[PDB]
Amino acid sequence: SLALSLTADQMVSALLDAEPPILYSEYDPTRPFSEASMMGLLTNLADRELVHMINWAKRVPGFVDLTLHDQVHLLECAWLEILMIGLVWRSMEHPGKLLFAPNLLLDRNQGKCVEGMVEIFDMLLATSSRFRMMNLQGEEFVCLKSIILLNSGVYTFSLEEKDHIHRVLDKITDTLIHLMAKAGLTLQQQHQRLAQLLLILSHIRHMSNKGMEHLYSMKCKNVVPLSDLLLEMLDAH
Amino acid sequence: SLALSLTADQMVSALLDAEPPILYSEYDPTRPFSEASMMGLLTNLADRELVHMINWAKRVPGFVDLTLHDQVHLLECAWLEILMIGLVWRSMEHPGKLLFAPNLLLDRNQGKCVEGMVEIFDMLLATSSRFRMMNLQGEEFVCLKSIILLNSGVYTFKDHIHRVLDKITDTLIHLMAKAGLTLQQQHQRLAQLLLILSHIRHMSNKGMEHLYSMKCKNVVPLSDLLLEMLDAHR
Amino acid sequence: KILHRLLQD
Amino acid sequence: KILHRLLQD
Ligand SMILES: Oc1ccc(C(c2cccc(O)c2)=C2[C@H]3CCC[C@@H]2CCC3)cc1
Ligand SMILES: Oc1ccc(C(c2cccc(O)c2)=C2[C@H]3CCC[C@@H]2CCC3)cc1
Repeated sequence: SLALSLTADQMVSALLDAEPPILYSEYDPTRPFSEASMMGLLTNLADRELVHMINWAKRVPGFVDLTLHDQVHLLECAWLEILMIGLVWRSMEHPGKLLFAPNLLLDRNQGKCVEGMVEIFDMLLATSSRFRMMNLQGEEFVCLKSIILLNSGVYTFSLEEKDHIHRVLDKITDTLIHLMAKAGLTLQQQHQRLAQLLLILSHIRHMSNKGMEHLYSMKCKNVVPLSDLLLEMLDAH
Repeated sequence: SLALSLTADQMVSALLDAEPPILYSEYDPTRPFSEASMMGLLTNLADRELVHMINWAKRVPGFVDLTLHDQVHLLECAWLEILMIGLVWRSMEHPGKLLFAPNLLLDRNQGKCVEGMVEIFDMLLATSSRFRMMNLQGEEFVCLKSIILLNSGVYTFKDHIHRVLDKITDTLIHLMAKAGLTLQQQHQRLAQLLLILSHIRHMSNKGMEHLYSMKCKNVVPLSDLLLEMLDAHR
Repeated sequence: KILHRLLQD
Repeated sequence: KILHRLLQD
């Protein structure tokens, strides 16, 4: 492989260059609110983000080597997690707001629209506030996001492929530690922060499962229609 | 508090002594099992385990310092995770099998008697096989379980809880240093252990929906305690 | 709730 | 299989 032959600094650069762009929505601040329309916007946005995520996953070291079937499974399991941690990261500098798009900020109050969505908003807001108090760095973010991609579906796999995935996961771990060592953190502070970061992934999994149930609810409901791609990602769960 | 004033050796001993006992299931009805039969044994077992878990939680350093409300919220969020990681740990030296009780060892094939339960079994068996290849030690296990207790509900509210979580992190690293693992091997294994917690969370939510589905069907009557713990996830 | 009673005893 | 397509550029 080529992932294990990478230094920590090179690992960061590869992930940092592979970052997807921040997409805009078709939001109109003349149009007031709703709940069919908001979900319509969020569905349109998430569907376009998925296309970039899929091509982003290709540029994640190690993901290329995996079987097509393995790649499909990993994305099917973690796609909402990756969307959320991206959303949370974009919203760090906007307390009480969830920057879905530069032209779509939204509020906890606007989460009351759509039954059950307000609870998920609070959890996303709490995650963003956590990232803010930890002063999460961009280099640490791209590490965590790539960890989610490889780890979320690794426990649902003749195959020495799971061993190669854990090897890459160990490399990303070394990369995270390398970064914290640069920031002047003590050896004790490196362990604590590493733990703090990975424990957040447990809550991101929780939000994803909650969000997955919410999306399945609006699917069996007569409105709003989901994209053909989202329905495939949703049926995977 | 008193948790922060503990050495990692004292922290281990405190958690190791706090361990709940391994309870037995009812010796009747005995296999083979049906849907109503198996869930009846599991509900009864889990309900009695809950009582011991609550007492175990009080013995967890730092958990006492929290308000009663916070103690309620933490247990409500993580109770199924704690049962699961307990189940997985007991089933470690029983590959392909799940040890709910010393007199209740279940196969994958037995999980099919309940609609949608066999998928949770596989995830549990995979976690057990994962613990086995890592050779998870008991001292590491009691650390992981307390972490689940304090972490799983800390974002649905707390500087104290994070300080204790750091202390357990310091404890986990200490244990690995004793085993002769290098510094690089210490961070790596720490990451591996905590990443499994993400899958445990996933299993719990999958299991939570399963129990809620059983509740709706009205067939096998959940205990009033279980109903309260279940309603907390709604 | 029952959970409180078991936490106080 | 839309996901399978996009993975195959
Ligand atoms: O960057 C994004 C973009 C969109 C989301 C979506 C989403 C995802 C798919 C369809 C949809 O309508 C909404 C959601 C977020 C998080 C929970 C799932 C849903 C509904 C509430 C907000 C999350 C992150
Ligand atoms: O140690 C234990 C004991 C019981 C469980 C229970 C359980 C939990 C509550 C009520 C119930 O009937 C079953 C469950 C496990 C895990 C998922 C929920 C259910 C059903 C399948 C097995 C898990 C671990």
